Amino acid sequence: IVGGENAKPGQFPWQVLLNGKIDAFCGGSIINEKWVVTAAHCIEPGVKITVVAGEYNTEETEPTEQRRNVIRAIPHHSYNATVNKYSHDIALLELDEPLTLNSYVTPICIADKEYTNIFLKFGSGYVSGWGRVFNRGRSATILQYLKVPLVDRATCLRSTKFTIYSNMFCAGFHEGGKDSCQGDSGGPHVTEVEGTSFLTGIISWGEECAVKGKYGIYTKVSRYVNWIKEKTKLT
Amino acid sequence: YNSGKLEEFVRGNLERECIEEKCSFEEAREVFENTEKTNEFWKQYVDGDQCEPNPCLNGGLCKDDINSYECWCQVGFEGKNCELDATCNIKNGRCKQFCKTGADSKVLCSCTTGYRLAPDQKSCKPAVPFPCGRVSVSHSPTTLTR
Repeated sequence: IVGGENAKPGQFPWQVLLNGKIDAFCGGSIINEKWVVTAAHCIEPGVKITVVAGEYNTEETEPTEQRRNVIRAIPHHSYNATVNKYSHDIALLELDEPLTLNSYVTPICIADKEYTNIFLKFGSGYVSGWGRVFNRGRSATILQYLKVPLVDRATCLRSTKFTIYSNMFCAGFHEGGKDSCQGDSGGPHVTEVEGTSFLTGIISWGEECAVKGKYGIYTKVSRYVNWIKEKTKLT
Repeated sequence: YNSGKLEEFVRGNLERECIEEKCSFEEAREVFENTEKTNEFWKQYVDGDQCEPNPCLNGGLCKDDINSYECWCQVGFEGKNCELDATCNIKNGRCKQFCKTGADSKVLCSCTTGYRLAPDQKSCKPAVPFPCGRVSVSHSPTTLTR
């Protein structure tokens, strides 16, 4: 996260670190004890992924850490056959052994279709993730967070040459300075409405990072929230 | 009453002084101590309880004051006198989480998986030691990040 700030341990009970080929290549968000969520573009064919719940400082072994192994990775049906690789850029990771829910391992709330959009347009949201602190300068050793203002279509559409699909939305500071960068994808974009915090879009992509005229573009969770609902059912 | 023989010199007992005959506010105050609690012991006692013949209908709870009075309406009713019905668009329908109209015209609240609807029919209380979306370190045990 470029231009953000360091998060306090325990401040993000759903923020998950995704280790795989090379590690810390993506983040994720706990939907519930068994299944986490992340962006489809993190699923590299043939690699084994380990979710690192409860992680904080990468240089040290936090006693809260709870690793798991992905046994199934279900990207959204209509993800990318060979077209815009960030459309339904979302996927569900099914951990083998359930995590131990606690102060440091708590799921995020999934609102229905309506309310998710409602909480999105409230204006601001938190984006947390372990990644590049400088636009291609170094990765996040200690979990970082930033508050990013939802950026309207009219402006988004103009800043990018890329067809900003319905499936997504823009968000970021108008001037160059703060934004999510490489090594953040799949992370969360949450909007807290009076204490309780909900998911409003998975953190997907962006042309470079921290440069004016550009905004980070995220996945409109509102679109697949229901898919998530049916996909993670326990009973 | 303050009329016997050295009855100030005794600790006030408002059982005694106040609603025998009728007490003063000071008599009532030194005996109450917390004087929030005196202000309202108060507005009920006399000046014609503006809450006269309960204005707020639809089960509304009228709460009188010195001068004015207001109304607590529980659920499904809006307006200073709970006359108007709560519709899901004016102030979230009074529900703390999700509300939808249905089967008629009045609201109906709900909560996300993990929480349950409180007895007021508008609030959400957990139903799992670890409900979705709550920063746990700050809360535990019963604190807040100041």
